Amino acid sequence: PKRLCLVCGDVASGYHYGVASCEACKAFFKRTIQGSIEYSCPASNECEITKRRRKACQACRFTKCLRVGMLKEGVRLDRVRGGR
Amino acid sequence: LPKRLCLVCGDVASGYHYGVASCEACKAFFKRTIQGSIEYSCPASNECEITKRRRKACQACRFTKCLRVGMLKEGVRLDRVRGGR
Amino acid sequence: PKRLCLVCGDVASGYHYGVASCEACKAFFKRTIQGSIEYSCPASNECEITKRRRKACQACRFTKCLRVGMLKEGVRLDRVRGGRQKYK
DNA sequence: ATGTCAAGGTCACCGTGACCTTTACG
DNA sequence: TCGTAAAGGTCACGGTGACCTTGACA
Ligand SMILES: [Zn+2]
Ligand SMILES: [Zn+2]
Ligand SMILES: [Zn+2]
Ligand SMILES: [Zn+2]
Ligand SMILES: [Zn+2]
Ligand SMILES: [Zn+2]
Repeated sequence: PKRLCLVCGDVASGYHYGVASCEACKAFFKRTIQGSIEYSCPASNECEITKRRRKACQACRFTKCLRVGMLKEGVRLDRVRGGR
Repeated sequence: LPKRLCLVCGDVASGYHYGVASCEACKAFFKRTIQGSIEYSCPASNECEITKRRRKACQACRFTKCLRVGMLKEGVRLDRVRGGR
Repeated sequence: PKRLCLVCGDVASGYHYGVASCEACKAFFKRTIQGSIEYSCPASNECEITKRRRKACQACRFTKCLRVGMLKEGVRLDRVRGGRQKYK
């Protein structure tokens, strides 16, 4: 039974920032935390976040990232790659 | 004294594009959509706020608001001819 | 010596659709393939395509795109965003 | 000539996401 | 040493919107 991304249901590439995540959501989470980006939902904060959509609601995708367990502490301030 | 506003997002309208008081941003979005027969889907309940800030957020609701407000798909030329009118 | 666009000679922004291309030619190629746009040359199919004249002849600019090596397979029909595309 | 208007085209800029690079660790 | 997981980085795709070109008309 293969591991799926807890954020968009796409095939997870590993355990990024604490959760079973895919490359797309991993990069989205990294970009948001790195740039302290703030998003706003145009609807009622419950948009469907799935890989079937070419584009997702950024606000709901980032909120789903936190809801599913992605830790902002996993995104490095010192921009260093590799290591645990 | 106030400027005419875009019926789709409330940005300052640049003229009457495809039948309605529209801005350059919505005019191009409508043109691109019709020209490319682009199909969008709403992640929420088809009632996203389409403002100058939020217009990029939901393409499906923005295109539906275009049609709701009166933009005519017949205004997007199939022969792609500039000028005239 | 920054890389030049093989289509108009403007400063290339990267490798768009296989060739060292600028943003202007990348968008022109994308628009054309996406819409299956067919152009006609008003002069004699040999207009000079440069940074200052690229907008003059669409027919010659598109033909130069193909001549220099731009791949129509690089333009996504499904309009999927980002990532890396496959070629053959 | 020049101004208006509204059509299509152009292109600088930016987010994205597959894949690439770099690690520490077992 | 070596395979592997997981951090950040790369960069070429697509979408957007300000502004440009055009052509009828006054
Ligand atoms: Zn995902
Ligand atoms: Zn949302
Ligand atoms: Zn608008
Ligand atoms: Zn919507
Ligand atoms: Zn060019
Ligand atoms: Zn020509």
